[PDB]
Amino acid sequence: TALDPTELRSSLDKPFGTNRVIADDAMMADSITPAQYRYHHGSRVRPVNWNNIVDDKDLDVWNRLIANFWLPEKVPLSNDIPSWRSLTDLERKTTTRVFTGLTLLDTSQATIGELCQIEHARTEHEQAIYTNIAFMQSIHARSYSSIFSTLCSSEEIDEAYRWAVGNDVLQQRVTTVLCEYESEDPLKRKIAATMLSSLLLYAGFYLPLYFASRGKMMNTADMIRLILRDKAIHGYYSGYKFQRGLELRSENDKKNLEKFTMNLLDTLYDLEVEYSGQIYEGFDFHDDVFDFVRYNANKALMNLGYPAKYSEEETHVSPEILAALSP
Amino acid sequence: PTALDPTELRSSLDKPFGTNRVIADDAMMADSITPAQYRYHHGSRVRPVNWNNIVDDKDLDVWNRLIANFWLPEKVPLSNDIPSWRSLTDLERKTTTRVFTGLTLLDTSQATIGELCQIEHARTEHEQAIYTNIAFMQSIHARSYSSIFSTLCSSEEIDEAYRWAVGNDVLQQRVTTVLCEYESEDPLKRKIAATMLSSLLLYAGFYLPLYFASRGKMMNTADMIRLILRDKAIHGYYSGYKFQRGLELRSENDKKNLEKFTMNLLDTLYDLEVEYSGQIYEGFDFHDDVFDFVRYNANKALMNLGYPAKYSEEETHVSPEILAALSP
Repeated sequence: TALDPTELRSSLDKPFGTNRVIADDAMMADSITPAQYRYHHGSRVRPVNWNNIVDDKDLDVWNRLIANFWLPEKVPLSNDIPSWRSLTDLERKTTTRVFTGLTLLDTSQATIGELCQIEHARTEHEQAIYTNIAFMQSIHARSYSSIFSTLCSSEEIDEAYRWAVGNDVLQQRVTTVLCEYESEDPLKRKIAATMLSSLLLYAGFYLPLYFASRGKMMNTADMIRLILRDKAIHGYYSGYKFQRGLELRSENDKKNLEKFTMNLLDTLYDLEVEYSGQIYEGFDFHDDVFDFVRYNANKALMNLGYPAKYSEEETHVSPEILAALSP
Repeated sequence: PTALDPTELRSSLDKPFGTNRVIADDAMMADSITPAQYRYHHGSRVRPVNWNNIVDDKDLDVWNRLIANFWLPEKVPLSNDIPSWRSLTDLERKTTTRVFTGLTLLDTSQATIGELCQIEHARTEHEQAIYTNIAFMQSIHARSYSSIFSTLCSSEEIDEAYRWAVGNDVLQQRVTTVLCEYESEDPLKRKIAATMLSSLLLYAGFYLPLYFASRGKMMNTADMIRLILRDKAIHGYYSGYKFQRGLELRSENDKKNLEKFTMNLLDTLYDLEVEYSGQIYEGFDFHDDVFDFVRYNANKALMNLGYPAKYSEEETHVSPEILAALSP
């Protein structure tokens, strides 16, 4: 039926009774998580039970992500102020723009991208993990503003955010991902999330890693490595859960999901060349940036269980950038 | 399941953005949107969160306080309550495990959908980030009841309590009543429900560990409960604050609808609390004090939404021992 705006939406459903029983095995098996309720009105909803782990990997990932909790306030970013001032004008402008673009991807993952993975999650503990990951992705996004607050003028921050809104290719990149989060196929959401965490930010992460390899912006680099410590697990876990859902799908669906994955990757790679090629046009490390992009694209594919797409020659990251990845 | 070929990107259905790069003028910035709003505004430009452009100072204050209050159940020495737990009666232990499993169900719901559905129609981008912290901390709350069970309970006791919760019709009616409102397209109905969850629905359960602490029992568990209460008091205040920020931009028609809806939801949830917690606490002499405490917190939920109190001082007189237990 229809509903008056003052009435409760649950009045459209059959009420549960007032019976109390100790649920038997069938009643427990038919119970569902709260995020599934909207598809199954009248089903019984089950609280999370951390003393009944279904996949031991979930407990390990939960414990590790929580133990890695950090805040940008704990990094002495203000000790980068002399280094920041020693950069060129172009270096400072490029940093603010790159980091504002990274903010846009992490904002997207925090506020919808990671959350849209909950309703079709394989386990209730995995659902709780996505709530931690989304909060930490809000921390990642917030931390780029922490950098700007320490180093930048209001005018610099203002122009960088206007540049981001006004950058058509950046808009194409983020909206490409956001559309897949709406997919009716839960595994396409997981593929997109794995791409965000294991690929889409790395052309940007190249810049602070480059600064660190040159001895600059050293404290900022520590924070970037805290972000990377999170994202490496985020992307591994997204891809692991994709593979656990994939093994239950039909052969035809597996073929289509692999084709879709390569279509998504190829589209996002071409967009990265367009976007970061233009951003880095006044820098002589163009070729190394895309070796590094392809290097991380292979990791994203491996996280999904697919073979590497790019060759050793196409993924040869300079040894100074790889050294800057570790503390 | 749509008719788009499964290998195609869903963005292929939309006109792509161009290849222009401009410094967005004020009109372009005003029309930009948060990522969570993109779903029903395809083609709009999406904007990254700017913590150096705070729209509502209250958002920065709430964010900073909630993050400062981060805690984990592993830091509470719950195992020091094992002697106190074993000094209780079997009925007290069974009642506690069941009550906490019912609290787990409400926090599980809020963590995994209830708080997260507040993001898409949030007033500010910083508020959206705050909801991600709140949802995570609600997962911590739900997790923390399992931490209690792992410390105090046998495998059989935990298993039976989860079966009790799934099989408790009234508990199911309570949770699904809230879950249904989170499906409304009216963001303020979502906000009212979240305010009720954080400021009312768990308090008949919280009464029990406060009662034990007032009798000198389960003292370390009480500390953890106070950590949970320290979060929920802000969660409920903030949900109600944001409701009022949205409410003041609504028509007189919608204001009248939302006030009646609020009282309908409260009245329904209250009656269900009487049925649910009245049955659970039937064997205890504090039964009537529980509902003074329920009505006391119902008044706080209403006050958080900006509405007048419903219950009188005589209907909300919580015993001084329970109120003292709320403090360290």
